[PDB]
Amino acid sequence: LECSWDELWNKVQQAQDLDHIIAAHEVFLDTIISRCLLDSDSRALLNQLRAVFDQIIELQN
Amino acid sequence: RATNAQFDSPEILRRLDVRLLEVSPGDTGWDVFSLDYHVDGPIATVFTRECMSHYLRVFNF
Amino acid sequence: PPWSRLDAQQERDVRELVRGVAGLQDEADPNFQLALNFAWSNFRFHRFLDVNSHKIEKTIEGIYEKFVIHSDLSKAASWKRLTEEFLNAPLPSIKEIKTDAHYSILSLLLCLSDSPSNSS
Amino acid sequence: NLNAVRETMDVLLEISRILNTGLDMETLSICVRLCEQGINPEALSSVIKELRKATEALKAAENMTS
Repeated sequence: LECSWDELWNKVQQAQDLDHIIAAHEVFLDTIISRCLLDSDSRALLNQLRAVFDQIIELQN
Repeated sequence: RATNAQFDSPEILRRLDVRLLEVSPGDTGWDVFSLDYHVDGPIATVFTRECMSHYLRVFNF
Repeated sequence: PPWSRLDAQQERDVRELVRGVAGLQDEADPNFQLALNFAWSNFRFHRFLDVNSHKIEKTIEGIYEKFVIHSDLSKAASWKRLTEEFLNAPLPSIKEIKTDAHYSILSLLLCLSDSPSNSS
Repeated sequence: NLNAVRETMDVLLEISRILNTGLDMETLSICVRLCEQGINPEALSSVIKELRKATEALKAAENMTS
């Protein structure tokens, strides 16, 4: 999240046109989703992470 | 107000919010809490609905 | 009179609901009769508004957002697709699409929902 | 069309599964039929919830007595 956000902000500051800014921000968001398992392709990874978090919460409780 | 978030600018702090998902019985706050970031106008061309959904997914996770 | 048959069918369906959910198979059990009377009382004397399709759609979309935020994009997509299909599907008694029965079913499922963002 | 009704019941079951409602196909079909008969959905949900609460309380009491 933090790295993709910083990359988005740097790309927007370096953007030469509105379409370049749009594309760079979209690519940044897609990268964040994939690496945070929030993309469509990482959905299995996200589900496994959610199950790990649920088991961690159960252990905590 | 209890953390360094109070030192953020009012224009930034006003956009950081707590979203509650549809509350179901048995759900915990971990399943429904997310941060969101409202994007509109020209910034919505870069922070598209897909990008905003990905950001909110990362926030919630 | 057909009114009496409609009321008897409602009371039967509520009794079968109580049997299935509560496991009270014996209609002679006072808890079975209490549940049946409560169900018939609520169906005849409810103070609830008619089903609002937009409310059901908004609950479906909120569950979709919840699953997306929980990064359960598959659950979000399945929830949205299934709720749209149901709203566009004919009911057993009603052949028309997006009928009050469809929105009532969606409202029931939303009220019966259990942490849809965290479910697989 | 019988196939469309079956698809509708499967959609309702899939929604219940996503929502983890714990409804079986029969109870879902009964709730659908009752709504089609003009039963108020909030009343039907309240009846279902009360029956569920009563069943959970009964099962918990039996499990404390067994």
